[PDB]
Amino acid sequence: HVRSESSVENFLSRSACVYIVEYKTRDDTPDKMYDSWVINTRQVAQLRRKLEFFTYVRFDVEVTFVITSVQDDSTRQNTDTPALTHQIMYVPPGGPIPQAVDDYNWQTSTNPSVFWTEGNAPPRMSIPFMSVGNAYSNFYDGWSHFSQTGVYGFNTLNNMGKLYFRHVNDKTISPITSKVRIYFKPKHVKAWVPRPPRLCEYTHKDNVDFEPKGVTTSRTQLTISNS
Amino acid sequence: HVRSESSVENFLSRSACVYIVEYKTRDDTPDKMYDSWVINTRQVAQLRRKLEFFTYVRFDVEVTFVITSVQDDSTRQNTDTPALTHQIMYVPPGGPIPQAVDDYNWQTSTNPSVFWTEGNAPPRMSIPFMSVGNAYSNFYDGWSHFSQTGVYGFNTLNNMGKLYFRHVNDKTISPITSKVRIYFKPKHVKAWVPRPPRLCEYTHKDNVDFEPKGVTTSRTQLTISNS
Amino acid sequence: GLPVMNTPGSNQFLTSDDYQSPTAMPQFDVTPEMNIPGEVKNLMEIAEVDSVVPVNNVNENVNSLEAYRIPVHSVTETGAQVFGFTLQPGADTVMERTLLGEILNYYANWSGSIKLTFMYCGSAMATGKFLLAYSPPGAGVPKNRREAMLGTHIIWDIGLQSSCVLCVPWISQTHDAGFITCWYQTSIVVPAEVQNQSVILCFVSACNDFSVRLLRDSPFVRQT
Amino acid sequence: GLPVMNTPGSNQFLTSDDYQSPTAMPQFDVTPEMNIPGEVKNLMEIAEVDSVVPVNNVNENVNSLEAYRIPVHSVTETGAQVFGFTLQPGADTVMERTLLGEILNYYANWSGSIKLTFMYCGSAMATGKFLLAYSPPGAGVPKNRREAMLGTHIIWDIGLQSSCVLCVPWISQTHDAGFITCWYQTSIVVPAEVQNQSVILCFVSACNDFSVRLLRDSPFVRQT
Repeated sequence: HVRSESSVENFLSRSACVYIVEYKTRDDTPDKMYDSWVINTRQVAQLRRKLEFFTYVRFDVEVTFVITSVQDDSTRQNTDTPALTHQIMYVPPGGPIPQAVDDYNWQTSTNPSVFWTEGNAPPRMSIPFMSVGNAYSNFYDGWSHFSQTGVYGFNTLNNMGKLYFRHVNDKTISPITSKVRIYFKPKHVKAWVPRPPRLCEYTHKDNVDFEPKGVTTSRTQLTISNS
Repeated sequence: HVRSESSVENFLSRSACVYIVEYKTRDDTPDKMYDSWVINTRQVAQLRRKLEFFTYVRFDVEVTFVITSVQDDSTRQNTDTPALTHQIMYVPPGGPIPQAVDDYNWQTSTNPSVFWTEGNAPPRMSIPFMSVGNAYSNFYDGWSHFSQTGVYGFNTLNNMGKLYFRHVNDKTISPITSKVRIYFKPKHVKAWVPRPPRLCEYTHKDNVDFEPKGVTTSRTQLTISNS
Repeated sequence: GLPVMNTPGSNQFLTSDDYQSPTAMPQFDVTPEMNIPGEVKNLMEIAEVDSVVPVNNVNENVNSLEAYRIPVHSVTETGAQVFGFTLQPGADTVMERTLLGEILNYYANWSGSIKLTFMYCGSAMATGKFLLAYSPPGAGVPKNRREAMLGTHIIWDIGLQSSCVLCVPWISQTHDAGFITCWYQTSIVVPAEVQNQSVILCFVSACNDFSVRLLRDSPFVRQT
Repeated sequence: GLPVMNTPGSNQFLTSDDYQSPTAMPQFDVTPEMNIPGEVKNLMEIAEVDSVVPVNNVNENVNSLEAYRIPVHSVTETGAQVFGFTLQPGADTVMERTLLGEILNYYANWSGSIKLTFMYCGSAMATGKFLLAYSPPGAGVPKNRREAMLGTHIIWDIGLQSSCVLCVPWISQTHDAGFITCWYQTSIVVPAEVQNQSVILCFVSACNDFSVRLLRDSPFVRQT
């Protein structure tokens, strides 16, 4: 008789790896030296269901990045590379977008960045509630702009931003790939108008579409008997 | 209805990479073992425009140096080099200037330095308002000394200093190049006599000169119609 | 400066941190909270809602709406059994995908009470009696109307009460849990020009004394 | 000494730090602040300044001073249209490079009001009437003087008011936003020995209820 762990915040405010970001430090294809992530809550199926218990949600965000590096094999594993610096730039809704590792949009002012050297504690940056409306929508029964044009159930209004990742240093002499892991912990959660859990599996991350599943697991009889 | 992010300090007091400084630890050309930077606010075009919203500015300075090292390839990547120490010496307006890595001006007293060993948190040193006059000038309509001699629009008075970089250790046995990144965050900003933004692009970092651009993007008509 | 000693546990990312953090976006104006109706501050508000139970989950009836309808009609015997299911909210396949079973699959420990509700959806002219027996845990399933009668039972008259509510006492999975059987007592007496076949539907929700102790992952979401 | 445990997030350079820092130059005398006139403590003082709008940005007129002059003269019809532009301060190419558009391109969210001002720069002998219609967002552009008349309009008489001010209500891009059209009502009546061709110029500034929420990089500076 406690009911302190059935709270909304003791149910949703837990960290979870949501995406893995792979990028290198020396290539020839000029887009494998960086990677990005458009921030949403629809990639981990667990957290997607736990947020689809409710229609409107409203939370802060605390992201912790776990950054690890492993060198690719070559002729020249015998090297002395100094410690690597990574950049994690945040693009708010309405910000410019880089198109290479040497693009000017890595240098712009109103895109907050974090510079981390190898060996330290993992980085961390908080992201506030940055919607125009009062709460995010998990569900949206309508069109975004000019109905019967545009995708059904979009809700332009609830975008949170996106991240970009590159190695700050120059091109090294051996290829070293770095994979980061993103721990997305929502904070100060308030939820409204609850709704039943999903029964069917998921098919895409941008719509509610499904194949019809059953209702439960079927029995053999209707009346029970002894062992 | 907040207007707390249209403040001058919430618009200008943000960190930005302004310059990359490359230097080695073993060469034959005796000037590629160090590098410098004359401190101004006219290299990032974003920050140059955001400070050319105003004519006079007055700020403290907080510089954070992100230092990374990568070894150059050779026959001898198999080595055990101990951890490197870097020197970041600051020359105030009116100070001596080194001319090599072994020059005496790395050892002088009234040039404050910072010694950083590989692996730690990045260094940081604050730089106060060090002009003779009351505020820096982004714009200066005149000559510095003895008009029609000397460059138009110079303003000798607003120099802030310069930095110098070298590896404190002796010459190693394998070449190791180190690139530092300079995060220039102005503090306690006060601005006066505002002025319109720049329309044209920049051509040099020492004058206001330009090519005449348009005024806006041209339309096809003058009266609007329906879709 | 001040002398400071680093204790062990430094420079690690424990996943259940509670420390402060710097903000990526200071000098930002968060839009204020508007009064939206229907605020949830506790998940055990959600499980206090009655919901239909698929008791008739005999095979090939699950993929339909017949999975909820419990058939009852006129019987030439009198001590037969209408329905029955094991009383395990979350382990049993009957109230597995029920909303209460869905709140209770996110926890390894749970305890409390449980309400059942039985509604008769026949005509207004029919009448009859049922025997809703409750076999406590440890006790077996009765095979007779008479063996179920000497236990804990309730006689529910159709002709004067269209819904009987049966608040089952203490049930737990880590604080065989019981059975709920339904026996005929009399046949369903019907006048002329009134159809014989009829339907019972179930409902279930928790009481206000329901607790849970340890969160986990749900056994129903499978990763692609 | 004192027992101290290192939390995660140590030894990193988060770019939006707020910590203290040691000074490179202590024992230094900073020259004191002098009273310089024209101090800015808020960027939304700057955008409360009226500025000329290049409404006549028909092609090849942009590279001149004709880009601001809106031509108006004597018309043999009476329900024609003088000018018109979409009401989007920052997205539209009309008030794109306007000072208010320049303060508003440094932010991803902005909301508030907007003032328009229309000044007639003809002779002191001319007279006439215009119809400054405001199509609200969602509503289309009218094609008639009469369709614009049943909407929200204002009749602005030249001969007794050389400047009309039109404070447009609530406009936002994340708190089709509207249209401002100008229709002839009467022709411009002119005496002898007074020239027929004349000019209107626009002005725009915000009101005191204007907010912004999230800073970004401007889309107009491109790196060399």
